[PDB]
Amino acid sequence: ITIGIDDAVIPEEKKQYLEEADRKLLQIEQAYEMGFLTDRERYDQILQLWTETTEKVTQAVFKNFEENYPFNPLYVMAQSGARGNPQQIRQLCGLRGLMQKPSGETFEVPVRSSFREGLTVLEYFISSHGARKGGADTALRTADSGYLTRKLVDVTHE
Amino acid sequence: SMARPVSIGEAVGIVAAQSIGEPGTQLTITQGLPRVIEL
Amino acid sequence: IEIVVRQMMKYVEVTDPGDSRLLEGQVLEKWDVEALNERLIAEGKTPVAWKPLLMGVTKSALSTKSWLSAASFQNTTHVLTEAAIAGKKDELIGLKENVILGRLIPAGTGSDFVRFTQVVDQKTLKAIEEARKEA
Amino acid sequence: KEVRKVRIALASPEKIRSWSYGEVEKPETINYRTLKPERDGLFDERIFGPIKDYECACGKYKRQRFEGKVCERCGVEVTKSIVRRYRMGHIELATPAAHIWFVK
Amino acid sequence: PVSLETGDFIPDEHLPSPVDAATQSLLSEELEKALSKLSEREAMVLKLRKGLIDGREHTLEEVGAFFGVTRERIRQIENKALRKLKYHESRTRKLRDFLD
Amino acid sequence: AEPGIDKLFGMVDSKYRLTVVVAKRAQQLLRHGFKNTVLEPEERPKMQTLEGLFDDPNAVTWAMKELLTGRLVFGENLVPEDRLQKEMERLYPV
Amino acid sequence: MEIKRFGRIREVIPLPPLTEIQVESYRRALQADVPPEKRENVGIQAAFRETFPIEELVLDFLEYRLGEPPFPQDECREKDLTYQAPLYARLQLIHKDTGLIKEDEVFLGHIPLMTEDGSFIINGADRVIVSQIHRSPGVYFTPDPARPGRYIASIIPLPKRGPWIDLEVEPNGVVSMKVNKRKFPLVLLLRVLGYDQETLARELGAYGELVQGLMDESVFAMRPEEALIRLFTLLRPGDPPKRDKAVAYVYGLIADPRRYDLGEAGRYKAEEKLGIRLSGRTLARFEDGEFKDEVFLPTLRYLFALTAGVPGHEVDDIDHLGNRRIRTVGELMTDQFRVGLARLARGVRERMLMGSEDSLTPAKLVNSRPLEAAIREFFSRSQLSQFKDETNPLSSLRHKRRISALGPGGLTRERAGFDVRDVHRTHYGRICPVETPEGANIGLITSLAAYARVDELGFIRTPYRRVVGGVVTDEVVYMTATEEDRYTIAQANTPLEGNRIAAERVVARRKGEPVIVSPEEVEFMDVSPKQVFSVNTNLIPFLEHDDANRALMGSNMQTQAVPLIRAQAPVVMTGLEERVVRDSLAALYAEEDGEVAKVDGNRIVVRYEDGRLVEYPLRRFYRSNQGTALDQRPRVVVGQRVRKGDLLADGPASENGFLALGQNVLVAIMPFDGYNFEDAIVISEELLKRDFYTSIHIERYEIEARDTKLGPERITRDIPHLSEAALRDLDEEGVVRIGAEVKPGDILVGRTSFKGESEPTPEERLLRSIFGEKARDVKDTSLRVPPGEGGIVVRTVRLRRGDPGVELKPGVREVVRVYVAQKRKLQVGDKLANRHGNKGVVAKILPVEDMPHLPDGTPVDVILNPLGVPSRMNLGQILETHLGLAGYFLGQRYISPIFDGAKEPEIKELLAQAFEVYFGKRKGEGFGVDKREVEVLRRAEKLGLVTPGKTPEEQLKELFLQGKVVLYDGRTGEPIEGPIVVGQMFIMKLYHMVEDKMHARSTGPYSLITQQPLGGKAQFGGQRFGEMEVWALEAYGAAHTLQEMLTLKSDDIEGRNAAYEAIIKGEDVPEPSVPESFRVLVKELQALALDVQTLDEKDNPVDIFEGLASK
Amino acid sequence: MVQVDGGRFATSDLNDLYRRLINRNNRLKKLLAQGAPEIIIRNEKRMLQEAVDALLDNGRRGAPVTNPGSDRPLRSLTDILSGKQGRFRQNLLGKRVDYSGRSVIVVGPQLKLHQCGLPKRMALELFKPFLLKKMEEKGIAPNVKAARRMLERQRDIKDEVWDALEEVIHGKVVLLNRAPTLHRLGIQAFQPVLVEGQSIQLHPLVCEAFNADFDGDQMAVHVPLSSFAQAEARIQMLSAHNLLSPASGEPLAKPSRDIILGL
DNA sequence: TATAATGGGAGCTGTCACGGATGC
DNA sequence: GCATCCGTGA
Ligand SMILES: [Mg+2]
Ligand SMILES: [Zn+2]
Repeated sequence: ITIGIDDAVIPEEKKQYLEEADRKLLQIEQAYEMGFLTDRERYDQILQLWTETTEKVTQAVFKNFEENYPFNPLYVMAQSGARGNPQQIRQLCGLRGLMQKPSGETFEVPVRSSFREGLTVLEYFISSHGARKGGADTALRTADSGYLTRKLVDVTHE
Repeated sequence: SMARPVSIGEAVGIVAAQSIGEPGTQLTITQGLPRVIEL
Repeated sequence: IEIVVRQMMKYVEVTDPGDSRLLEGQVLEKWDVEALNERLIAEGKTPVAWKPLLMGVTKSALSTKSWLSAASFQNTTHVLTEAAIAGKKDELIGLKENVILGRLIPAGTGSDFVRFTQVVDQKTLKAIEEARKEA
Repeated sequence: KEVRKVRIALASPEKIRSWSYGEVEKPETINYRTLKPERDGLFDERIFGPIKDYECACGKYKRQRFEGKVCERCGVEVTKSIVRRYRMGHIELATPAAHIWFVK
Repeated sequence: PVSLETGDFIPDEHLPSPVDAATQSLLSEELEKALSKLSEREAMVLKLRKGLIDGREHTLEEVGAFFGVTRERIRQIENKALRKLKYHESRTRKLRDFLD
Repeated sequence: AEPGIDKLFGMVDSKYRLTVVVAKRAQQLLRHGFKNTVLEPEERPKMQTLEGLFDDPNAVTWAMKELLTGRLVFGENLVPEDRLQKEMERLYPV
Repeated sequence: MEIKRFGRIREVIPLPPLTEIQVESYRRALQADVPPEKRENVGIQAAFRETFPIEELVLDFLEYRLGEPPFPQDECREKDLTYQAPLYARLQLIHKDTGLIKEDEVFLGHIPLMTEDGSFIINGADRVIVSQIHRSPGVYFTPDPARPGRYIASIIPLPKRGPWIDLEVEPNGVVSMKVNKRKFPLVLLLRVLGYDQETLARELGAYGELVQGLMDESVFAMRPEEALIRLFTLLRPGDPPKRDKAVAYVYGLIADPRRYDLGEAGRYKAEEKLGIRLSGRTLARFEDGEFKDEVFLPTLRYLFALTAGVPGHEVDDIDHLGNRRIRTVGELMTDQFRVGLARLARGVRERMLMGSEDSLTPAKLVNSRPLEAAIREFFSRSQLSQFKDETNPLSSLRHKRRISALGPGGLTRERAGFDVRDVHRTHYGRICPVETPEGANIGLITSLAAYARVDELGFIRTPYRRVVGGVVTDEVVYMTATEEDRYTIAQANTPLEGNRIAAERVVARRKGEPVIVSPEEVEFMDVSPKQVFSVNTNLIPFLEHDDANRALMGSNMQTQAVPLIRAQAPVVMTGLEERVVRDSLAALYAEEDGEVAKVDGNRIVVRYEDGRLVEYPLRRFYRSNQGTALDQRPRVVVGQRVRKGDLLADGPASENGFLALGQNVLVAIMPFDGYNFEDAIVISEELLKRDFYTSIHIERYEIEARDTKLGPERITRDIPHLSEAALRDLDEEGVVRIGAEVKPGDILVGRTSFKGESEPTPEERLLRSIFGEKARDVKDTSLRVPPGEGGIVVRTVRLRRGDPGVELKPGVREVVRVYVAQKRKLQVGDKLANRHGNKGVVAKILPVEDMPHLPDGTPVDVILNPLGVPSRMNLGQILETHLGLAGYFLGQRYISPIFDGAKEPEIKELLAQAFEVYFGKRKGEGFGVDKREVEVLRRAEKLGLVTPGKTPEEQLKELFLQGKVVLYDGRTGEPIEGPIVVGQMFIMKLYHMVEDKMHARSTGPYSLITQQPLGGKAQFGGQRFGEMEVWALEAYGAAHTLQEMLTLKSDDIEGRNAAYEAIIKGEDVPEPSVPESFRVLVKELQALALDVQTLDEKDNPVDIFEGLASK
Repeated sequence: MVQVDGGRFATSDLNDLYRRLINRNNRLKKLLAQGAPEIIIRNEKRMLQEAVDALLDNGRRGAPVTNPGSDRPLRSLTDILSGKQGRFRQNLLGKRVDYSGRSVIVVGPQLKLHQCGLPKRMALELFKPFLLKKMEEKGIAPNVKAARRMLERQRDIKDEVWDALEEVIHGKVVLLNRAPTLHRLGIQAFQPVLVEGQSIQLHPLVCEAFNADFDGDQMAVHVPLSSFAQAEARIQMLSAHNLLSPASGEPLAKPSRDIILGL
């Protein structure tokens, strides 16, 4: 058991799903420019589209792994429960996915790159917001967890 | 922990408090830890 | 969670005093008002009419009978003043009290249930038996 | 006897004086030269007990053959110095002052 | 002076450590063990003279008047007691380690 | 895990009672210098030194094994404390 | 060796000087090189100009000057002094009545000088002033959280420069102003400014319903005088409304430049936002006897305009980097200097009253003490003044580029939520999104970007290349975020033929938002990806292949790298590892062209073109703040011709001018016997054999002999009751000899201190009588080696009293320092990490024969577990390993820039070229494929790694291109059942080491009051058993263990003594007693006049003090 | 009021508070004895109340009294009793304890579930009194004092004392703890196995309970003294004796990572 | 020990929640 | 009956 850069296997289905999502995106933009749907509905439709796309490429990764390379290290570690989960593997092989603004709002454009392909400085910068927000969330969470724990201990101790 | 009837003298309250508390740092479409404290 | 919630429901509020010395709106433990009510109802006196009262863990922990636990939790000044005024006695029921005092906690090997257990070998047991049989 | 209950209650001025081994009349702590405690001060040995075990200030009675004996010279009882963690002093106020705990 | 709260890093030099107290206890016990190798009289002379009893060191006239002998006699038996102590010490080498 | 810990947990109505029993027995063995033991010379717990096998200095192991044998009687109010102490001191001087 | 660099991106500009944020700031603050008459009004000059003239006799300021440092930096470090320069001020005391003028230059004390590298030396210790990010002064408009359709206007000046005025529109309709928690109608203040209903009506009348809310008849009825008195009555209740007092207070609160200062940046921001011009930094003026408005009316107008919905008026983003600025060293120091100067001014004004009103000189009138006290306070006890991190040059370099939101006049950690911690869209090119601490400080402590630089106003700017038409110029423009939002900025990787954009569609940014744009729409373009990330972050190769959370740890841990004796630059670099060694001044270079005259270990002598002979001393084995040895070694030889900027000596943690934070090792990624389980690491003993990861560490010990009332402390070789074996390595003076090996318990410095007077116990009387030996007058206080420490003594420094050039603190006769060094080999428990955030402690060291090895017989070095890779999502280490294998067999290193890298195909190429050398050698040597290689190939083609039917060599090459090789288990000899990734990885030994962290205690020192054990390793303290540990023992139900923790093991005196005695006697431990800290609790409750009684079952009092506290 | 290492003096804030109180009190008594006007007496009494307040609880009412040249509020009795650093939480509900140690954890695969790798020196210091007793039993030292003075210097330590140490710790267990302790399994009992090196070796299966990994985490060792404490640890607190979560009832120590992967 | 002199100066600001008492 | 400040806690 080892890990090479090729052990993260980009499915052939990826490009297909991406192109489909692209033409769908174009259709939505066209539907917007003709004044059929508002900015809100357009944004929501784009987000939903990219979410479903993400699910599709994930399933593509795991199906390709199951059928073609059943002993693939990432696949084995994920399946056995030794390490990793479908989403992280998806980030390694399929797309990184949608990222959110500091305001919680999600960017219309997703990160099409994987960690095996490597990201672009703009994509990396976009992801950094989420990462930072996560770290801050954790740090701020531990304290409240401890305080609550102590409250419970004090009320239940006798 | 022993999968058998609890021994008399076991401190229940502390085990309860700890059992609820320990996963707390893991709590994250979800209300989460603030909801827990709210309750 | 049922344990904690159980500690949350611990208190009740008096709707009517009945024949007791309690006051309307006064808050006290359910156990105490039930003992009081069974003492009054066996005395042939009008029992206390009360109401279930739910308070959060912090208030419930600060409302405990032990003033050592309450003082070691939070609001030390408030707790200690009310306790000193009341001339409260801490019966050392809980764990925190005995921890502060540095005694043996009333749990595990410190539980009165398992604490007084004795151990003896059959030889000594029989010798003592014969000793007590000759008296 | 074994400890069972622990009681807390308000302390009367008479009780506070009953605890006290003497009144501290001076803000002084220790002497700026000898480093020994000042008399009627916060660190005074006449009030709170001896600095050294079974030995008075001036050193007239230096051993345990005298215990409970208060020296006539320095006025320091000869006992275990551990009592300096125990014995209370007091300060008599010219005017009554409210305990802030029962006010604020 | 400077404020202590600026105190948790400051050791207590006054109270004896467990090691020191244990050493003093073993010292007293070993001393009694060595004094048991004398007669009760010549041991009592040393105990009275060095202040192990009553805390005060008694003069030769006081120990002599207590036992009912001459001060020369009490000084002499004190000397022979100390001598037997020195011999027993040279032999067993027990009390050397307490000399620091 | 401690050898035969499950049977030991089976002996008592509460695990803490087991703990109390083992501890008290171990204190008995320590105070009386193991010569009050219910174990036969071949049942004695052994320890490997550079010299060879010696008696296990650990009184708790001894107490647990003794407990496993069934030659120990435990419970509450078996005998007044002073009487037990003095009788044990009579049978096994210190 | 050969260095092959990749990437197509050509940066038009080099990285700016990295320490400039410190150096240029302080330089601008002091103006020491500027002739006094030519000094601009800033910094120290601004402080003097702001404080003076002191009006009351009139004392005025002329000019100041800074002399030369009394001592060099090294000597300051040696003698525990401060590197500083004397500050003199020429003052002329003028009597306006007489006309009398007495002029003199007064000495105001010293000011700390900054070293070349941007740090300070305070009391012998190297320190760094961290820049502080805060909200920029100005006028902001933020949405009122309560009333949605309403807004809050906030006027913010500099910290401690005066109050925050809040303009708000109340529900009743009247406009309210808030100062010092007090709220009053703004109309009154407007009347004080001299405004009339006519002027307000015509000015603000455009916005319909608000002006009527501004209208109050009673206010306009009274003149500005009565309105002023009224306002003073509103602000200052109980204070008699004397007119002069009202004028003084109101002027002092608003118009006073002395008491009230908006930033120069605040001034600019106000002028820009409101669209006005300020005559000064104050909200108003006192002119011709009355008050004249500056700020308030434009802000009120803007507020009403924003509320009305008038186009062109926006709410402000306070997290925007246009609204947030940076206070550098110069500004903080200038602030504290201004405070001290103000206090000195108070002293002066007080001195102008007492004494003789006739004869006075500037010297008599000025007490410098408050100023000295202020500056010293700042450089010593401030939060922004931090102990310098010297661990490696990059440590300090990063430390100087730190940006903190904490400190005086800044956020509390608990005051900081998500918003402050977040990465703003304006952080691009300015504040690194990657490198921030992992913990509570996350987002509060940050790092300056590589190309980022702070302007004169305090805002961070980032460079952008101008694009005119479709052509990209070479001119760069540094922009503030506010200015950045104005244009459309293309990415740095956008395709280029010559200076023209080669793409039909480019990726750009508009207000931070990503957008696809045509080349005609491209106004500017990024300079380089490097500008997005900090220095440490830019040192991580294949950064685009690493998850941000792990890259954070990579950055952070690069700072923790220990300098190694054999330290070498990484085989895969980012190209920044040279410049970093340049800007951090550890490494030595040649000033001009010339020939090296002399080469020694101690020094290097160079003869330049000028003919002048310059001698450079080398720092050898100098102890840094963290104990890591800072030492320079010569990289040149006698007679070698060198140019300008050529390397002379290599600094600590640098190899031939390149940054070396660790070593390149041969790593195999594979699980090994659970020894690498959970991030643990297995290493080869070969590493210890060839001294890889071996580092020198120096510790400094210190002792003082002082004067006592019981007699002097003496440092001597005569120590009571000690043998010669103990005194062996001590010289005649009592100091340990240089070169001796000291272990725990050994004596570094002999010392004797007169015993405290005590009566010997009867036991001691009898003992003394028995052995016939008098008790010595002195006791052994000698400084000894602490447990777990030791080494070879490399230095001794002795400073006595009466000897020339030295004066100690009062009472101290002498001081002795002993410097002890040790050579630390890598060992189990030491922490290793790579640049990608993979960190682990070494859990096993195997012999060479147990190590997995290549078929040619070459064993690996480090064995990493692959389980660390997928969850952590850092793939950069993998690629680094592959290219490291290629570089291993090709005998070469590489430069892969950030985000413009070496990509997969090129690495495949290099790997092929490597395989030719790895295999073709074997085939030429007369060896065919191994049987085990055949089996491994069978399983590999079962895995789908190699195409079936090809020759063994073709399949082995197919594996090699995947970076995988055949590996034989050293124990069995049998191969691993599959091909394993093996290659060269750059791994560092982190500052966290077991030798430092291992601690154990039986019994030891106890605290004074609580009588509980002390804490920390240095004090030989015990481990803290807290509330949570008590909860653990309780939940377990172990009563006696817990009681042992609460009593016998801590704070129970009788209990612990009896326990130790029982254990050493072989007895079982005795029943515990009352904890002393409970007694302390009781007595502390008694001092609060609360009686605490311990009672029995009979409710009868129980005395735990045992009659000692009762009369 | 105590003299520190450097001959300098350090003192508690309670002293300065008491001095304030006494000075204002005495000045009050003198002002009364001299028959001062009602204004002065009023002011003095008010200052006396302010003083008593400052003594008992500082900052409670009005501006907190600070030492000259400092913004740091003095520490009153209330500030000593309450708070996270207060007497109760800091010194009562928890304490720093003797017979304890700390070090960096490393994974022993070879350990049985009930075992932990314990560095020689650590155990030598932790079990030190027992070691003194054993050394006095055997011929290593004349007595306890000699043995301790022998162990004081590291170069005076021979090879027999290690064997004696092995005799000492046999059958006994130690408690390993990792912060934060989030449940009762944050502390567990293990049979110590003396190992060369400065690192504590921890069994893999318990890593999930402590939430411990090998990236540089550290643990603390505690040595239960009495036969009672030792019985508690060996029975109730032993690692092999708790295999299931007290929370969910599910298995706590179970195959993970490498183990699962291999199987 | 004797000209006469007669109300003080810093605050300092991006936390969250419920328990009071006020008191709008 | 409901808005208005303050006090204590990590
Ligand atoms: Mg960890
Ligand atoms: Zn006396």
